[PDB]
Amino acid sequence: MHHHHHHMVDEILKLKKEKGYIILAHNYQIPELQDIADFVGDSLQLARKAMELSEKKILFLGVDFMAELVKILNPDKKVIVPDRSATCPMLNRLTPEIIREYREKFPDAPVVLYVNSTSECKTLADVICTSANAVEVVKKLDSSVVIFGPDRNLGEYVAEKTGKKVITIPENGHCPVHQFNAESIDAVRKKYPDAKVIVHPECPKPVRDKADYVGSTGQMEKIPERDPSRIFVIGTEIGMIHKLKKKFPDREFVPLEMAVCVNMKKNTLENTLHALQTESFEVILPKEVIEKAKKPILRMFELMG
Ligand code: SF4
Ligand SMILES: [Cl-]
Ligand SMILES: [Cl-]
Ligand SMILES: [Cl-]
Ligand SMILES: [Mg+2]
Repeated sequence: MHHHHHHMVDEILKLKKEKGYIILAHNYQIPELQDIADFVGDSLQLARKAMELSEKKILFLGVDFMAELVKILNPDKKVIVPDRSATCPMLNRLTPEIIREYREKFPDAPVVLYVNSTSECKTLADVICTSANAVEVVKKLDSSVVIFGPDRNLGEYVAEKTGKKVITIPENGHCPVHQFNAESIDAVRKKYPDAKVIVHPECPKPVRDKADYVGSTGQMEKIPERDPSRIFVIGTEIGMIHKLKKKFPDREFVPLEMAVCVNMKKNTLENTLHALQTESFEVILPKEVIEKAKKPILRMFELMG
């Protein structure tokens, strides 16, 4: 790090301790922010941590739907984010109106919503899932047909793994960050014939099918615990490469392609420091949304164990 960044890092750590904040970050945050965070993980790990933490003030570094999930789980704690416009482009593509439309079209099918969804959409869900637990959650539902959204690729992954009929909504909700080309895997196979290829379930099927492993970022981080490969090629957002290299410094981690989530990068050292200085921006939800959205979130944990 450089002298000017060094100064903000020290101030952030001092303010965090002084004001009683715990700092939660997602795996795609920039390295300088992961390094000042108290806990870094994927959505399921952040959710589980949000139910276990004891601090009264939380600074969340990620995108809005995650921050609001943490707030829904802690309605009486203060949650702040540095930039409220950090979001996911899939959120705008699924709406309460579309969910009601498809409930009417397919009555007697549960609505399973990926965590990358608005909090208002969550109030209409039967259950929430992340990419790590989507297969298990859907498997434990009684119905052989489910409505799933917004991510079509994750829904199709779930249908392959469960054999259930997964009606995805909207027509083509997808993560642009994970739209790798399958040819990139062909190329690394020739360049690194002994490497293992790990990709995200948000990837298109041709990419998933040519990979050695498919999983959430939390699952990716545990693969080198059981796979001795010297080299791993990583098909997810670039911020996870830094996470992996820090945790397993004696392996090599090659990005499948350079892929950057511009929304995840909206959080900087500068606006994270200002957030602690001003205790803003607070994450505020209508009380009815918290009331109704907590039920499908709690159900997600109930269907895991
Ligand atoms: S990486 Fe993709 S799915 Fe994740 S927040 Fe960014 S755009 Fe959304
Ligand atoms: Cl059920
Ligand atoms: Cl669409
Ligand atoms: Cl290592
Ligand atoms: Mg303020």
